[PDB]
Parts: sequence; structure tokens; C-alpha cells
Amino acid sequence: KRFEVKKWNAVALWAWDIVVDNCAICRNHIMDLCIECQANQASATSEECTVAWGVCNHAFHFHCISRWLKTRQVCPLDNREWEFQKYGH
Amino acid sequence: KRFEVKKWNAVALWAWDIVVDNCAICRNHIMDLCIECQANQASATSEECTVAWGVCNHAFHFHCISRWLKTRQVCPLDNREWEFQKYGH
Amino acid sequence: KRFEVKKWNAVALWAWDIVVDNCAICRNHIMDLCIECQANQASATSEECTVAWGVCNHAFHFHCISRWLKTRQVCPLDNREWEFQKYGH
Amino acid sequence: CGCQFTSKLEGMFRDMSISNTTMDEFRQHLQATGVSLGGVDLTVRVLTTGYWPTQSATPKCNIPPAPRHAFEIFRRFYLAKHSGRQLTLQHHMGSADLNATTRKHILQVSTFQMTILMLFNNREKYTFEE
Amino acid sequence: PEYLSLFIDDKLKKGVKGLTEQEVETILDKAMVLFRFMQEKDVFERYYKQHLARRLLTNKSVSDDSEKNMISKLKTECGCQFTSKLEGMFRDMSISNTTMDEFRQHLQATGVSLGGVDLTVRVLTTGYWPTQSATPKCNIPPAPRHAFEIFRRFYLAKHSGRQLTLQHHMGSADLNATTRKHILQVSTFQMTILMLFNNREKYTFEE
Amino acid sequence: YLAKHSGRQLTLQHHMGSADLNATTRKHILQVSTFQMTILMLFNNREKYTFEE
Ligand SMILES: [Zn+2]
Ligand SMILES: [Zn+2]
Ligand SMILES: [Zn+2]
Ligand SMILES: [Zn+2]
Ligand SMILES: [Zn+2]
Ligand SMILES: [Zn+2]
Ligand SMILES: [Zn+2]
Ligand SMILES: [Zn+2]
Ligand SMILES: [Zn+2]
Repeated sequence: KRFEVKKWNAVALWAWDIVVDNCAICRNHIMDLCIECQANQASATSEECTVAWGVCNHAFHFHCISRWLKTRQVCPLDNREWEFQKYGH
Repeated sequence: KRFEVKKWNAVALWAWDIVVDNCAICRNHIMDLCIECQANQASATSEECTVAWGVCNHAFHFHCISRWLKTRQVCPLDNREWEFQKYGH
Repeated sequence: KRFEVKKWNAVALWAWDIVVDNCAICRNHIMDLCIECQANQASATSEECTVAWGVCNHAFHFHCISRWLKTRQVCPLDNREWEFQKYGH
Repeated sequence: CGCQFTSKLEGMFRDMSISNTTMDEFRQHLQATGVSLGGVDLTVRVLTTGYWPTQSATPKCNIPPAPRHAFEIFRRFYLAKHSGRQLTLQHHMGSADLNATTRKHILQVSTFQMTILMLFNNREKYTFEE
Repeated sequence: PEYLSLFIDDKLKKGVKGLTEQEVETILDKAMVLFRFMQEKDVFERYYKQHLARRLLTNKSVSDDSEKNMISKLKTECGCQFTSKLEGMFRDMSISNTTMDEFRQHLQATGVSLGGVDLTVRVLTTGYWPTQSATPKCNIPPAPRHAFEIFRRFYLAKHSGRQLTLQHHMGSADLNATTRKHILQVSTFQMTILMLFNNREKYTFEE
Repeated sequence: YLAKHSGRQLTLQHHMGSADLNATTRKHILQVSTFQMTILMLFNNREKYTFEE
């Protein structure tokens, strides 16, 4: 051949157990509202309900994980302490 | 085809760090005497020096590992306590 | 053929991450002075700044690695402790 | 007996336990990736040399195309799983289920007739020399 | 703050600017003093993190020591709000190089395809690095594609607990061309077009 | 090495090592210390050479 690839320096991304099909807290979906929002428009003003990402790469609704901060907050999908590393999918 | 294999029930064997090329204690070989035997015939009467196998699947000469039992015996290739599970290669 | 090679007993040399194009400490080059020498003649008296080689086969300027011996000296390109095995390229 | 050889007996029982855990481990490994298609149904086992008397684990023989790719997949996946295990190939242990085909009756080979039957599948009318 | 971040990136990547570490410490102190009388720290931190991503996902060996000085100055200036996440993505880069060593050991044990030779693959987390746009779904050149397959398989068999995603907007490669054999460089953007050219030349935009 | 130990790069040299050249009335094996291998290979490719060749 005329051009042959010798080295490749790709970067791989990964997530723990985000479950796109279902919030592990609310069991609706990774998107499309939560159990305590229901109607998408209602009185939301651009739907403040977003997706919360922690240092443990686990994804839930920001509303879903905000209700669990009051009591024990141990990211119930693992033993890591839940943080807030990214907002929005 | 006339005959197609559906299931296979093989058994896999494995060893930790036996190093066939060298006793990790004596650095001569897994076989062929040790540092304190040297000549194969000498006065050995069928060469009592054999290969000692432990529960940690590590292999040395029986003479090699017998000298280490006096002091700390922690199978210096790992943290497991050395045992005597098999004699002879 | 009349002469055919049967055995070959070559010896292979290798280096870890010397980076000929750049000192990993100073980022100028493997040769051609360092950050704290600049002018080649100045007042150098044959340019005492040479290339230092360690047991970890990593190459920097002798001046580059001498400034790192004061603090932690762990050969920051790996975990091996830096030594002085060769002077001069 | 006491505590002379009973401990090693329960140790090889624990080896069987480790073997079955490794079974489902490789099952999930093939379910996720498993490039080798010959891994339709794998029932591989993992044992230690010290416990079981498998010192004669060096019959060096060929392996049939589909289960041979099964063994390739096994080796690769298991080595990624735990770099540090000298995977040695052997034939004097285990079994298999050969699906033959008027109905489809499944035979059984104890890893001794697999190579001969695979050679017959590749080409019939063989003999001792072949 | 964006221009300040660009200036600090230029001073931290280009070693020519500020040779001896003496004038480097003074210039860093002056830069942090100037940043002291500055508001809107959020955009400054965001752009500094973006510059970190740019400088750590490219050719390394930029300083391998000044990073400690930068994080120490950030600790004494910002505090413990975003510096912890900075050192966390640094630990991610350590995790990246450890997983690169893991893939090298996997190619050493197996390496079915020749595409998996010196695979400089890297592993990062979604939360730390701003890689939320990790879904360019594009074809991969045969050998690199097989290499990626092998790497995925190995990593999974190892910690089975991560959903590896494919992307193209990051990394680089070294294309060995061939009168001498000069090796080119593609930043994972021209690999597909060049592979298509290798498969068949005389292509256009439609192809 | 590129596939396995990719943490280093090798360099080629000739001033070290040896070799066993199988010549061929019997088949006597010669010995070259990686210095005469190139000249003998050129002779094998084409005999009747000189210093210029
Ligand atoms: Zn939810
Ligand atoms: Zn909500
Ligand atoms: Zn978590
Ligand atoms: Zn020994
Ligand atoms: Zn002995
Ligand atoms: Zn051991
Ligand atoms: Zn330097
Ligand atoms: Zn100097
Ligand atoms: Zn080093």
C-alpha cells in the first residue's frame, strides 16, 4: 500500500451504570423528566430538571439526586461519595 | 456440515510465576539441580532434589524452598503462606 | 547458493524515552545547551554541560538532572530512582 | 482423618467454586464481546496444578476449527481478566456435546474423539495413517 | 479571563518563552498577582480546564514538573473549589497511561490483528474531561478498527463495568508513508479520508 | 517489539556479535563476527568484486 498506519493514539470514554433507558433513582429514563416533574411544560420555565453527573460517572436527573442528598449520600449504585462534576447530558 | 460442536466443557490449568527457565530462589532452572547440589550424580542416590509445589502454584526446587522454611516463610513471590501440595514436576 | 547463514547472534540496544528532539526536563534538545546555559561559549571553558544517562536509560542534560537531585529524585519519566551510569552522548 | 488432607480436599472444592465463577465470568465476556463465533456454548473450567493431579497437562494436539476458535477466545479473554496465569492446553479432561444430524441427535465426546471427528468432517474416508 | 488563560497556556506549553526557571517563577507570580485583581473566576477556570485538556491530550513531556507549581499556586489562590477536580483529571491521565500499559500487555499476550501494535490508547472519565460530545459516528480504517475492537474486548474482560464509546474528535496518529519513508501525522480527522484514498484513489466530496 | 514492549525503540549496529555461515566435498560451517556478513552476502549476490564495489 501507499499509506500505512503505524501508531494510533485514541482516547476511550466510559461510564459506570448510567442506564440511558432508566434513571436508577426514578426509573423513567435518563432524559424526559422525572417522577416529581411529570408534565414537561407545566410551570417549569425551560424545564430546570437536568441530568446530574458525579465523579463516579453515574447519571441521574438533578432532581433525582438532589432528594437523596438530605439523607445518606453514598451514590447507591456504588460506595463512592456522590459529587457534582457535570450538568447536562 | 454433518457434525457440529455445540457445547465444550474444557478445563484450563494455570500457574502463577513458576519460571521454568529459573528457580526464583536459586536462579538455575526449574530442573537440573540447585545451587547446593551442583554435580548431578556425586553422592545423591537418585538425586533426592525434586521440585516443590505449593498452594500458591509457585514452583522451586524442594531444596530451594526447604532452606527458606527456617526463617520467614511467606512465599517471597507473593503474600500467600507457602505449603507443600505436590512433589515432582 | 554457495554461502548460507544459519545462525545469527546480534545484540540489540534500546532506550526508554530519551527524546533526542527535546530534554524532558528543559525542552530544548538532547544536545545544544540547556535553559540555564543559553550561549554556547559565554564563560563555559569547553561547555561542561553534558548529557547524563541513568540506569533507567533516560537521557537529559547533566545540568537538567542536577537541579532535580535536590528535591525528590524519582526520574519523573518513570518510578525508577535516577542514577548516573554514563556521561556524554 | 483430622486436619492433614481434609483441608486440601476443601481447597480443591474451593477450586471447583472458583472454576464455576470463572465459567459465568467468561460467559459474560463472550456475551459482551466474544469475537470468536465458535463460542456458542462454553463450559470452560479453571483449576490449579497443586490441588488436582493434572501434572500430565501437556497433550499437544490440534483443536477442531470452531472449538479451536473457542479456545483462542478463552485464552485471550481470560488473560485480559488476570494477566498472571500460565494457560496450558490439554485434552485428557472434560467433555463436549456434538450436535449430529431423520432427526438431530446430539452426540457426546470426552475431548478424545473431537479431533478425529473434526478431521472426518473436513474429509471422510480416513485411516490410521491419516 | 480567556486571554489570561491563553497567555498562561502559551507560557506553560512553550518552554522557549521563559528559559531559566528563575524568570519563570517571577513571571508566574506576576501572572497570579494580575489574576488576583480579576473577577469572573468561573470562565477563567473553565478555559484553564479546556487548556489542560488541550495540552494533556496532545504531545506530552511539556514540563513534567511545572504542573505541581501550577496546582500549588491555584490552591493558594482559588482554594479547594476546582483544584481538587483539576488533580482528579490529572489522576485520570495517570489512569489513562496505566490503561495504555494494560492494552500494551494485552497485545503482548494476544494481539490477533497487526493493527494493535504500539496502541497509545487512553482512558478518561466523562465527568472530569468535557468530552460530552463523544458521539461522532464514523467509520474506522480496517487495521485501527480491529485494534479498537481488541482493546474494547480486553478492557471489558478486565473490569466488566464500563460502557466504552467511540469518538473521533481527540487524539492523533502517525501515518507511515513512502525516495524515502517519511511518516506523516493525522489527528484522527484525516484517517478515514486517507484510508478511503488507499482503498481507491480519485475521490471527491460526494465519495 | 512494537507489538509487545513498545516502551522503547531499537537501534541497529554491527560492531558486536557473531554468526555461523554454513558453507559447502563437505558442508563446513564458517564463522563471521558481524563484520564480514555484508561482504560475503554481496559476493553471494555477485562474485568478482573489488574495493570500489
Ligand atoms: Zn430519575
Ligand atoms: Zn424533576
Ligand atoms: Zn456512583
Ligand atoms: Zn532453585
Ligand atoms: Zn538440591
Ligand atoms: Zn506463592
Ligand atoms: Zn534539558
Ligand atoms: Zn547547562
Ligand atoms: Zn527513568
